[PDB]
Amino acid sequence: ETLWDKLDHYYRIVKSTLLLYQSPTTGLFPTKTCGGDQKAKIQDSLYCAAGAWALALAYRRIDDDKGRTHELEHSAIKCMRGILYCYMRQADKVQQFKQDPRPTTCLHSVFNVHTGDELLSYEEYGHLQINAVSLYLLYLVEMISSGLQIIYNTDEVSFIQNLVFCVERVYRVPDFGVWERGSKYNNGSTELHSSSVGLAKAALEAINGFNLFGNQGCSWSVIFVDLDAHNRNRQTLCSLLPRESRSHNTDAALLPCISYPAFALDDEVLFSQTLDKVVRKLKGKYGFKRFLRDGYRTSLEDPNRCYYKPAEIKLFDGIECEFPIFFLYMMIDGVFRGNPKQVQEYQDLLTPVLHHTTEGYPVVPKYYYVPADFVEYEKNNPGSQKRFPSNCGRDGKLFLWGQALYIIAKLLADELISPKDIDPVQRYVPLKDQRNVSMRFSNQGPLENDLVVHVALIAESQRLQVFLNTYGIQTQTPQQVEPIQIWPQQELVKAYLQLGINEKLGLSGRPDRPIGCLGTSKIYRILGKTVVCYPIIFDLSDFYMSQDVFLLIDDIKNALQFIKQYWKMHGRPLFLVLIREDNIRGSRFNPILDMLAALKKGIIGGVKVHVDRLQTLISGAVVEQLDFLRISQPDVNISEWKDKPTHEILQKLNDCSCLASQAILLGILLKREGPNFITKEGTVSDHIERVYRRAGSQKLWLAVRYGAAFTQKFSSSIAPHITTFLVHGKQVTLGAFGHEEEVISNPLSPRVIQNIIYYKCNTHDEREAVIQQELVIHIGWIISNNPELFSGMLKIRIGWIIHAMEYELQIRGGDKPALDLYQLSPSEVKQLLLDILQPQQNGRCWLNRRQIDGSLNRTPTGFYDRVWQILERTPNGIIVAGKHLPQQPTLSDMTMYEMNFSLLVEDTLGNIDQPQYRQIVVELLMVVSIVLERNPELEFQDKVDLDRLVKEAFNEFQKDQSRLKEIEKQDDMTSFYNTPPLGKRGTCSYLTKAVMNLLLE
Amino acid sequence: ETLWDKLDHYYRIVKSTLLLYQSPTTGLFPTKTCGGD
Amino acid sequence: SNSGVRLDGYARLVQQTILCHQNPVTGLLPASYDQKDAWVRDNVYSILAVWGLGLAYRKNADRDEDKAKAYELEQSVVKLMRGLLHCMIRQVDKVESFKYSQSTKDSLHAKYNTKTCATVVGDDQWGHLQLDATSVYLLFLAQMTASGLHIIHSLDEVNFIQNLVFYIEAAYKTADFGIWERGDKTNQGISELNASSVGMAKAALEALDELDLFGVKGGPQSVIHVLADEVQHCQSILNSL
Repeated sequence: ETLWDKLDHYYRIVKSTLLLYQSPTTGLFPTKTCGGDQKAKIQDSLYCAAGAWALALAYRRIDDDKGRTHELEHSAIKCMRGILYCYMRQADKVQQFKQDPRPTTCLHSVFNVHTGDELLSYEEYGHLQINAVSLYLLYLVEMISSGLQIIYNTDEVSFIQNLVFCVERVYRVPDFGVWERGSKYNNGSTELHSSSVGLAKAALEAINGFNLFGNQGCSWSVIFVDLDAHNRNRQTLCSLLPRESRSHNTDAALLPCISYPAFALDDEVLFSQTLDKVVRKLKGKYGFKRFLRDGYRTSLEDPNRCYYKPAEIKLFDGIECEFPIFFLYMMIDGVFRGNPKQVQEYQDLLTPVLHHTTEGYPVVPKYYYVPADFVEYEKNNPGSQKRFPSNCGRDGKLFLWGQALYIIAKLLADELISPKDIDPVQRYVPLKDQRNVSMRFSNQGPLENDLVVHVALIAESQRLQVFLNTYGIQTQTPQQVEPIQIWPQQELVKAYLQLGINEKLGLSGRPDRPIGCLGTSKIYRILGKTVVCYPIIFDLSDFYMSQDVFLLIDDIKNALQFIKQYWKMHGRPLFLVLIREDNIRGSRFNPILDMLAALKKGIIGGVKVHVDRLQTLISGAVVEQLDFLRISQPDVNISEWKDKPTHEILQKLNDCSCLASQAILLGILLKREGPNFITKEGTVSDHIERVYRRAGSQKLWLAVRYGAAFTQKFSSSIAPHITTFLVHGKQVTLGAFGHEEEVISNPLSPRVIQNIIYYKCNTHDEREAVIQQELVIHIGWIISNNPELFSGMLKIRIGWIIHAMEYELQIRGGDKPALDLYQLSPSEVKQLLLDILQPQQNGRCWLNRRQIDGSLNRTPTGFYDRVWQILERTPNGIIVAGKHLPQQPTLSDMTMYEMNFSLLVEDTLGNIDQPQYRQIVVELLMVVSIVLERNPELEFQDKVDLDRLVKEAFNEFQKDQSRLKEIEKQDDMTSFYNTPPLGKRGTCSYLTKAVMNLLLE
Repeated sequence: ETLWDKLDHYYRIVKSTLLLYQSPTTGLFPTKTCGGD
Repeated sequence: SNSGVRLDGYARLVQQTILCHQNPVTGLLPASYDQKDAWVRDNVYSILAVWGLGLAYRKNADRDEDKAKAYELEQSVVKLMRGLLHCMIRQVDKVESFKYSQSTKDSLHAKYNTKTCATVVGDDQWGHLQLDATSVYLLFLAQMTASGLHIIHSLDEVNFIQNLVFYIEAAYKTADFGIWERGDKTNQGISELNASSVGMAKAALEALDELDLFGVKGGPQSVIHVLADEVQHCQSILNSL
């Protein structure tokens, strides 16, 4: 039998199964093959089109094809044109979502297939889904690279640009998930999904630097991408790779994100452990279940409640459905990985479960269900009973996605094609080939990091450069580089904003956002003129920490590490450094000399750096091109001077020279009269900015902080820090110690958080805004470079940290009055923050250590499993400080590693006023957990009262001191706090005595 | 031992064996290494 | 654009004027008229037009055709440059002899030949002593290699250039025939010092202070080392006369 017979068999299979139900009006396949359903999905039709394209490519190998490939190619093109037309029908939603990402403005994903219009409201489906758009873009670029023609005019290029800009911000907004249910509770909440972000990373990587018209194109067929978004996407993936979601330990949806459709996880070992875990935990006799405890279209369900009631999911376990389609995906992964043994075993497994038509055509049903007779018997022994086929397994109903994947699996299995043909963009590469790939691996090899970066020395003024030359320092004035130009970062921002404008539809282009160091590290050419920019850390900033040399040295070292670790583009990066004359300012001129001498030496903290003349470096280097533009103490107090008249405050402001008095008088004038008032020097805002800049020049930290609080200006980096804190798994609350606090559980827009923090600031204090900014940026930097330092802490509260550090400073002061924190330079505040955040050692009072640990809300490792296992072996429950935690709901709603149990136990434990009391409690809980797990014979008879135990332990400790040192009964247990938990007579001994006294009775 | 040692050994072998007898006037190696052929 | 028209016209004029007698393989242009000779000074000076034209093309190329034009102009320049270098590197014995003592008999020939780069005259039929030609040659060599063309390939050429530096470093106390090859004012030529040669050599020695011949991808031994006292002596001699 020649190839003609098998190819004709595949043709008749496709005609009888896939192409039979195509809609000629639109070209989109429907979700249901019977009953005249008007609902159509995006994934199914795209998969069918991909299968048809694969079959056409397979049949292309015959010169006498008789036009069969013609029909398949035009069917794929018609499907692509229909889906693009439907996407481009909705234009307002794209623009709205580009500015304010919300479910209301999300692009619709379900629409009537007869006329390409929406048929259902967004209040019943959500409609927010990005994996579909990413997969559509990936398949479209794949088909263009194959040799097909998909786009006609320039407007579609602008639409693709706007879609790329739209999907660049996927790493923050939560998604409803591939299964549309999202959380396992199915209550109406959105959670982050690793599969969507992985698909987005793959699509952004593929779309970079590609001609869209195919064979022909000069300057209007390219796509521009930002490396910063790609870096954030890869960071989010690497952080969230082990667990798909906070509420899902594992899911079956991970396979497509980490197999043929994506091919994104280039780490082998974590790929191996992930595949092993998913296979071990999701394997079934009839296929792969969606996830554990999945109540998805099972026997017990009823069609009257969209959202599941609490504790029903517990009853829903054990009766999960089986989807044999994933056997096909594993077959595909095996056949690309060159492991025939998996091919044979999986084909043998899928052989009996497959069904036949009247003519014997293969059938793959959707899901498998158990009859109502075996509802309880299957629970005792998993898999003894035999399930029953679904409705789409006998006749009249099919699953187009299923037969498409089946036929593509058979086409790959029978060797009629090769892996290269079906993947023309080399998405998958072997371990021996990953040597000189772009945007994935460096030229030095995967397990190597020895990059050399270039630096350019440019001065500002002739006086500064001659002064540096007198000491042997070589630097060049900006007037000697006339062929080259140096421009700030806002020029590139406005240039990028100019791009992506269309008049017929109405598009705002790329939003005005800051450009990262990686983007500015390149060299640009506009209007034929070379433009080079320096990092944002160098420009003038109103804030105060930019005036400290140690801050700049640490920041530039961090930037050098960042450029070293996250650079993969061909060619050495370019770094620009500018020295200012006011920086030397007399005595502080030594550290810059040391830093520049180290820079001239060649190595900066283990990083190799090369320095030479700028024109030499720019010559012989690749320059990025932008051709779009051508085509297109105080003596004044608040209370005493509050009631003074306006003329008196004006004259006092005029005749006073103290900075603090001037600032406070300006504040009184602003709060009483307003910002529009006119004073001796012009407007009130003008005086505020002028005195603020004067204080910044003179470096009065209290004055600059007060002026910055007046200016109501905020740093443009809070959002990355809050997003990274959320993605790590920690919690951050904004507020003041002893006052109201706001908890943030999901990412929010900058406007809302700014309004909340400014309202709190107006309520309580004056300089806490800038202090919180400084602490949050320092916390972000210390957690970014030293993540292990924050082990054990989950809720990061700025007020408790500032109180703890103030207490530590007061302790250090001793007899000397405690130094005010508002007058401290950034150097000592970062030093003291690192000191208090240290793991801490002995020598100091244990009460202070317990105070610091409790203020940080530190928890011991493995505490959460310990309290859960206590609860499993606590028939009644635990009451702490008036809070009740019944065992039935927590055992019937949650599981071992679920984070909701963590938040509930933390909420229960957070009512303790004294944090030292809290750490006494947590130590007692650790002790009781240990002593219980070491002996299973002894069990509790009723609920334990931790207050009772701690009080009797205090009584025993008091009796011990009374007998030993002859100390009378003293109120408060600070003496118990001072005693270390371990030693000759530690707190652990008293707690254990508590445990035995409670168990024995 | 890193690649530097092996590559330096190859460099010294080449310098002592191959490039030693190169003729700078033409860049062409001779057929004999002795006797001034 | 107008600039394109002007550059095309200038290229046409240069092609019709000087490039028509480029004499490939050797790369030495004839020294005008029906003389069948190649004077080093004229060959060095006749490349500045092509050089400036190519640099004008390079910055505004942005197209395959203009990229190719700049490429071919630079390759013609390096051809002519290597053609000059070969004739001297063929004559290391004379420079070695001149390195000790000063005499006209042990001096480089001033008029090199056409194809096969041979000698045309003996040592008693012409004035074979012109420090200005070698100095200005090395000056343009330094300027071109600072621009970014690779001219030097083998490391032995570095040693030859270092030897030539010592060959020309004694120009402040060595009498020469002169730029006009006519000796002093009257004939029956007697060697006599002139300010032009010393002034030409001072900048040539200054240019090669640290300028490496291997570009940005050089090594530990890629820079020509020069002293400083000879430059001051040349400056003093020039100022005096």
